Amino acid sequence: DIIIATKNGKVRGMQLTVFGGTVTAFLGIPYAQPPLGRLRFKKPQSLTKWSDIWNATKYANSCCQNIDQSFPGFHGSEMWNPNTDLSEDCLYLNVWIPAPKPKNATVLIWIYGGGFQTGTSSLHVYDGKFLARVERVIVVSMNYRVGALGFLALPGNPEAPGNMGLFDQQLALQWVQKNIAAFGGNPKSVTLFGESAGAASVSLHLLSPGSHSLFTRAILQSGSFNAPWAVTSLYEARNRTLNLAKLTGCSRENETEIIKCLRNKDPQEILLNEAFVVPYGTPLSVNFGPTVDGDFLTDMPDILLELGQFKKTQILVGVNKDEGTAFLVYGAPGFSKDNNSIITRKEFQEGLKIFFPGVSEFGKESILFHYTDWVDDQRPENYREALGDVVGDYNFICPALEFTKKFSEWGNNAFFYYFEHRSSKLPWPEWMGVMHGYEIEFVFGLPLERRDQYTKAEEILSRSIVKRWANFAKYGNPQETQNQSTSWPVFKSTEQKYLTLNTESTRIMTKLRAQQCRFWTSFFPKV
Ligand SMILES: *[C@@H]1O[C@H](CO[C@@]2(C)OC[C@@H](O)[C@H](O)[C@@H]2O)[C@@H](O[C@@H]2O[C@H](CO)[C@@H](O)[C@H](O)[C@H]2NC(C)=O)[C@H](O)[C@H]1NC(C)=O
Ligand SMILES: CCCCN[C@@H](Cc1c[nH]c2ccccc12)C(=O)NCC[C@H]1CCCN(Cc2ccccc2)CC1
Ligand SMILES: *[C@@H]1O[C@H](CO)[C@@H](O[C@@H]2O[C@H](CO)[C@@H](O)[C@H](O)[C@H]2NC(C)=O)[C@H](O)[C@H]1NC(C)=O
Ligand SMILES: *[C@@H]1O[C@H](CO[C@@H]2O[C@@H](C)[C@@H](O)[C@@H](O)[C@@H]2O)[C@@H](O)[C@H](O)[C@H]1NC(C)=O
Ligand SMILES: *[C@@H]1O[C@H](CO[C@@H]2O[C@@H](C)[C@@H](O)[C@@H](O)[C@@H]2O)[C@@H](O)[C@H](O)[C@H]1NC(C)=O
Ligand SMILES: *[C@@H]1O[C@H](CO)[C@@H](O)[C@H](O)[C@H]1NC(C)=O
Ligand SMILES: *[C@@H]1O[C@H](CO)[C@@H](O)[C@H](O)[C@H]1NC(C)=O
Ligand SMILES: [Cl-]
Repeated sequence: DIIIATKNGKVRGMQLTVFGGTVTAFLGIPYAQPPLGRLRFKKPQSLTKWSDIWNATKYANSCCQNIDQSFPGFHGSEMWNPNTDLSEDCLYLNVWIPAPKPKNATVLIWIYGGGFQTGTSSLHVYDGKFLARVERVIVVSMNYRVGALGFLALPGNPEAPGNMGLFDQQLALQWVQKNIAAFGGNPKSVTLFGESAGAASVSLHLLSPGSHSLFTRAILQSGSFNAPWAVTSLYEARNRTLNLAKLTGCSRENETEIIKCLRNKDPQEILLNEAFVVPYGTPLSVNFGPTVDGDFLTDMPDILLELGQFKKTQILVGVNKDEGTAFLVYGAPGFSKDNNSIITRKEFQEGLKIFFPGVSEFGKESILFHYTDWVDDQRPENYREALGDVVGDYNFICPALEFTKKFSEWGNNAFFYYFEHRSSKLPWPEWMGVMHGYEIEFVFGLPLERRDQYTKAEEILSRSIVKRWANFAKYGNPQETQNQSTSWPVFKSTEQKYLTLNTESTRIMTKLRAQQCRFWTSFFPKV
C-alpha cells in the first residue's frame, strides 16, 4: 500500500500496529547481486535496476552458518539461531520508518554480532519497530556473510581477499547513503550500532577509509576491534583456509585453483569443515574473521588506534557486568546451566587451559595468581565467579575500556556505560548474572511491550536507555533530559567516568575493573 521508489526500483512495504500507532516496515530489500556461483568469496557486487515493485514484506534469507546445538529446545540459546531460511543468497536489509513518514530522521544502523560466524538481522531482539515508533528514528539492519563464506582469506588474491562480510556491511551503508532520503531519513545523521562482533564491526568501520563518509556516530555494545578474538592474523588466516582446502580435497598448488575448487563445493560441506580449521578452538574462537586485507583495513588496527588513524566523532561504548559467563557452559569443566556450577581450584585451573589453550604454563599461572587472591577462603563460588571474570575481563570489558581511553585521547567525546541489570525473563540460571548479549533487548525497547511479562522497573529502564541511545544518535549526547535522569559524563583518560545502567541507581563511577585490566592490557599481552 505504501511504495517507496528507490534508486534501483520500487519497493512495497508493510504496515505494523505498534503501541496505538503505526510503523512502516520494509523487510528484506536486497542491497547486492547475490554472491553465488563465481561470486562466492568475492566482494559484494552492485545490484542492477529492476522494473517491478519488490515486495519487502518478510525477512529475507539468513546467510549460511553453523547453528548452536548445545541446548536443543532451550530458548536461551535457540533465540540466537537463524529464524529464517539459510541461503548463500542473503545480502538483504530491513528499514523501519515511523508513520507518518518523517521529514528527515536520524537513522540507526544495526550490525548483529555472533563471532563473525553466525547471526541474522531477522532476530526477535533486533526488531526496530519499537525504536521507529517511540523515538521516530529510522532503524536499518542488514544481513552480511559470516564464517568462511564471509571472511575466508588468501590475502592479496581477489578470488578470496578476506573481509567480504565487512564489505557487505559497507555496501549496505552505501545503500542508506543513496536511498534513505526517499524513506524520509537524513543520510547525514546515521548512527552505527552493534553488539559484540557487531560492535567490533562498528569499530572497524571507524578505521576503514571507505566507510568514513557513510555514517556519523558509533555505538559499541560489548565489543571492539582490539579484543583478542576480533582480528585473525594473516598467518592464522592462511593456515585456516589451507586446513579447509585439505578437508575438502581442494588442496592445490595454484592458489586461485584452490578457490574455484571450493566454489563447486556446496554450502553444507563448506559449513561443516569450518569448525575443524581452528587449531585449538575455544568458545571464543573466530574460525574465519576480520583480517588486515589492505583494502577494508590498510594496517593493523591496534596501530591505527594507537596513532589516531580513525574517523573523528563521538562514541558510545559499554559492557555488561557478566560478559564472560555465557561462554563458561560451552566447554569449561564442572559448569552447567542446570546446576550452580560450583567448581574447585583444580577445575578452575582446567578451565584456564580451555580458554587459553596455546598460552604458556606461566601465563596461565599468572591468570590464576591475579584472580585467585580471594578476600576470603571458603566462599565456594570463588572459583566459579573467577573464571567468568577472567573470560569477561580479558575478552570484552578491558578491550572496550582500552578502546575508549585511546579513542578519547584524540579529543573526541566518549561515553562509557556499565549495564548491570539481569533480565527477569532471562532463560539462563542466576549464577550466570548479567549476561553477554542481554542488554540488546533493552536497547531495542522490548520491555516497553507491557504484554511481554517484563517488570515495570524494566520498562522504565528500557525507556530511559532508548532515550539515551536516540539522543546520542540525534544529538551526539546520550542524556535523558526531561525526567531527572543522572547526567552521563564524558569518558576522559584521566578520570575515566562511566554511567551504570540498572533498575534502581543510575550512578556515576570511575575506573571500572582498573586492577584487573592493568593485568590484562599491560602484563598478560607479553606472555
Ligand atoms: C554440574 O553439572 C556438571 C555436568 O552435569 C550434569 C548436570 O549434566 C550432564 C549430565 O550427564 C550429568 O549427569 C549431570 O546431570 C557436573 O560435572 C560432572 O561431574 C562428574 C562427577 O560427579 C564428572 O564425572 C563429569 O565428568 C562432570 N561432567 C561435566 C560435563 O562437567 C558437576 O559436578 C555439577 N556440579 C554441581 C555442583 O552440581
Ligand atoms: C573451534 C570452535 C569455534 C567457536 N566458534 C564461536 C563463535 C562465536 C559465537 N559468539 C562469539 C562471541 C565472541 C567470540 C566468538 C564467538 C562459538 O560458536 N562459540 C560458542 C559460544 C557462543 C554461541 C552463541 C550464543 N551466545 C549468545 C550471543 C550473544 C551475542 C551475539 C550472539 C549470540 C554466545 C556464546
Ligand atoms: C534535512 O536535514 C539536513 C540537515 O542535517 C538538511 O541538509 C541540508 O542540505 C543542504 C543542501 O544543499 C545544505 O546546504 C545544508 O548545509 C544542510 N544542512 C545542514 C545543517 O548541514 C536538509 O535540508 C534537511 N531537509 C530535507 C533533506 O528536506
Ligand atoms: C507483491 O504484493 C502485491 C500486493 O499483494 C497484496 O497487497 C496488500 C494490498 C495486502 O492485501 C496483501 O495481503 C496482499 O498480498 C501482490 O499483488 C503482487 O503480486 C506481489 N508481487 C510479487 C512479485 O511478489
Ligand atoms: C596449521 O597449524 C597447525 C598447528 O601448527 C603449530 O601451531 C601454530 C600455532 C604454529 O606455532 C606452528 O608453527 C605449529 O606448527 C598444524 O598442525 C597444521 O599442520 C597447519 N596446517 C597447514 C595446512 O599448514
Ligand atoms: C593459476 O591459474 C590461473 C588460471 O586462471 C593462472 O592465471 C595463474 O597464472 C596460475 N598461477 C600462477 C602462479 O601462475
Ligand atoms: C518520563 O516520565 C513520564 C511520566 O509519566 C514517563 O511516562 C516517561 O516514560 C518517562 N521517560 C521518558 C519520557 O523518557
Ligand atoms: Cl517486526
